[PDB]
Amino acid sequence: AKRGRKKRDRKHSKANHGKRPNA
Amino acid sequence: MLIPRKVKHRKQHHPEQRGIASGGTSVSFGDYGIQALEHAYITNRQIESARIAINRHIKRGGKVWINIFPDRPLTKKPAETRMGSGKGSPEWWVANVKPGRVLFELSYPDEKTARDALTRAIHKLPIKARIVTREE
Amino acid sequence: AELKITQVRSTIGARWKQRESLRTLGLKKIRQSVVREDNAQTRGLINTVHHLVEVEEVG
Amino acid sequence: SSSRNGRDSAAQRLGVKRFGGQVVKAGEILVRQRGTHFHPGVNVGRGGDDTLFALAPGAVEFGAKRGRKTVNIVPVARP
Amino acid sequence: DVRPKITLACEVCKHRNYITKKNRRNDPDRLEIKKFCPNCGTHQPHKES
RNA sequence: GUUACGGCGGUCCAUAGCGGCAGGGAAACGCCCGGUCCCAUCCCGAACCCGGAAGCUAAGCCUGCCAGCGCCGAUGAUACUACCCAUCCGGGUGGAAAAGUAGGACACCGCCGAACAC
RNA sequence: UUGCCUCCUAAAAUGUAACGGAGGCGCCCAAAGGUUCCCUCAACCUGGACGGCAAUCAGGUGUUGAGUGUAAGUGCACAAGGGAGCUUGACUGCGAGACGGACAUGUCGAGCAGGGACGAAAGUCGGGACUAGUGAUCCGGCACCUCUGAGUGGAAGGGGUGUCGCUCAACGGAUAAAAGGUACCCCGGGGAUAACAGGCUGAUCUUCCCCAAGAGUCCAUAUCGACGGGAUGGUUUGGCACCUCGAUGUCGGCUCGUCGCAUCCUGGGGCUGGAGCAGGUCCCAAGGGUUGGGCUGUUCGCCCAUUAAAGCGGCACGCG
RNA sequence: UUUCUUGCCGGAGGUAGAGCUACUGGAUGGCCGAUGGGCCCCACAGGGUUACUGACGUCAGCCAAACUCCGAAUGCCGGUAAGUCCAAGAGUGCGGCAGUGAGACGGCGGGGGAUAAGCUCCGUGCGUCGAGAGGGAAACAGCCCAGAUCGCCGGCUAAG
Repeated sequence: AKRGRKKRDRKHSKANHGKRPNA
Repeated sequence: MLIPRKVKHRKQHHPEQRGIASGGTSVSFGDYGIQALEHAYITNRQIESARIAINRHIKRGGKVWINIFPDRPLTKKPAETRMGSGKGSPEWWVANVKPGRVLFELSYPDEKTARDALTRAIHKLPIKARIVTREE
Repeated sequence: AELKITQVRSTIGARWKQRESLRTLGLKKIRQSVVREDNAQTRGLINTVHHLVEVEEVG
Repeated sequence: SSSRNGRDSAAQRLGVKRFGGQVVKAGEILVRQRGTHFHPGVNVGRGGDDTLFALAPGAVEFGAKRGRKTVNIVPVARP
Repeated sequence: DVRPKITLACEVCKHRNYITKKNRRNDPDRLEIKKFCPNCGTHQPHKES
């Protein structure tokens, strides 16, 4: 759970603009 | 419980949880009401729990209205079954609730008791909900 | 009037209509500028690619 | 445990084929439809399968008569 | 069966000119009907074969 | 040229309809009487024909007025939305929906025929 | 399940997938086709012996309702719906133009022959209200033909036209003709695809709150807590099929560990629902320890004798 | 220039939104007032009597994907002006010689799933990766900026 949560939430960065591959 | 006598189509697409409620957003029957603030598929079991909570808090007097009706069937496929092989059978009866929709209404002489009963109902509900009043 | 339209952003990630509006304006690279008439056609092109260009009124 | 559904006919590609203002030739199919959603107007015939076709050359126009949508052909002035 | 593909042939040119369905139960007897014989160049009575 | 007189025809076919109140017969539109005459009843001269003016505008017809029912119905706003901006929210530019009240409306023109005075 | 038709999904052109949601099919009609003409009640009253939810019926309006070969869009008192006549548009045989849709499919203007209706009146109306009601080619028939006729005076021995024969229903139809077993298996490949493990998810599972209804001899919260609600964790069963099928060895036991705390001693709070005590329930603070046997494949368990206790899990269900 | 972009013009839609007394399936009230059961007056004429099962109807109120009295925005089909001007390396037709017919994720609109999956299946003149280096996202195909012809002891910036 933690791994997916972190990988997903790191899209909430100014560089990514709320989007990342594979969420 | 609340279950439709019948539905024209028993396997329906999920109600679209979008936009604020366009109708039923004001207390039209009672003096106080519970206004939803988030989208949720409020099930007939949740409606039953909320109305029983309100009725048991107001005890003897008072009148309760349940504006939403759970007439939308959410289906569930049998447990431990793979994806495919058709759509599941109807499992839950839900009312598509949107923000601003008044779900329950209450008339009761005592304002504190009415608000406490509506608070009971809100705690039973799966969404953020506030106590609105007819007096605008 | 006259509009000086300078492409500030890139066509990478831009839609087909936006890229075609840019080339219709005459903009092929970032920071390229074109002086055009402030007519309805120019305003429509600017509206389509507004996020990709900066527009100034030529004195 | 299976689904009783899964069948469907071919899409019949109905609808308007020549819209308002389009210049058409005589005998050109204007509307593929089931029934008279549009009715044959002026210089427009109705096919056996409800296909509205132009009877004369001209430009397609859509009108309303007795509250019924109709497809007409307006003659085009010779150049 | 039921609705056989009967063949209508003319009486004069005796040409099997048409083929059409007919419910044998409702119309058991040979279907005599006026049709066009191209050989004769005119409408002639045709009956089932 | 005119009439509450006529038919024929008129619209993205109700702003025209429904209903209520009031009015008209010189000629038209009607109403109407008996089956010698074409014609018709899945039976019936009720619908279609014959002779009509002894009699009538009751109804249809049309005229005026009622916004009651229906109909139309803005501007504004909202919903929604194309594009754009925006880390989760949301916002900008453009477009933009029924109800209602404000409201509109008891419809809107040409051909020809009759009498009127010329 | 497989082909065709209708709808929704389908995101207001068209088209659009899923073992998505619903149904139909694949017939039927010689009078349910053509033409010409005409129509006219869905429901209250008065009633109409019997004959009320119904008669043969009569009126009014219900304003276009209503109902109407077979599911959507249409067709209405401009009737595609309901009756009637014709005698066979039962309009068939030769069919520029255009077209809509890969082949296949589908639309019709219009010209000619012959007719059918309507006729005075016009000269007007190409199967069914429309989309399903079907099967290519091959190969064979069967009728007709101004074709051919293997030297022909010549004929017999093939073609053209229109028609027939497939639940070829796996419905673009591999043969005219065909079911299985393989753990005795083999080979070519695949992590394109399953079993283990890993990964994502967390329905299930596991551990955790409330307006607390109620139970707890008196009392919601000492202990609990229904009806509902919200999450944690990733130890179960799953879902997915993302690494691995030119190999990532499985369960259990042994050996050796290491880590987490979701506590089986050491410290506390409440209950003192111990008024009190010996005891015990509940909730907050990993250093060590946490037995030996029997029956268990036994992952589980139960049992015997102890123990301060005989913890729960992760580590490829740690460790070949 | 038939392609494409923009403006304008003509056009058919039934989606988003709603609206439902506008249809097909629903919702708290009382109402002239249906079987009226029930008191019965004591008619088996005929009639109030309805504490309760509550007809049609009616009152503000609510939903739908296979509902629609309505109904956008976009998209699409045409016409017209231009713009793109050493043309897009455009569209079309005919011959090239193909490979491709395993896609991935992200944003939006959806189906299946539990409105879980880095799930699955669609749509998207949507993007990117595939086939894309460079900068930012610590690392990090698909996110953001930006499309690398080659050099430079140059300058300005993008996202950060």
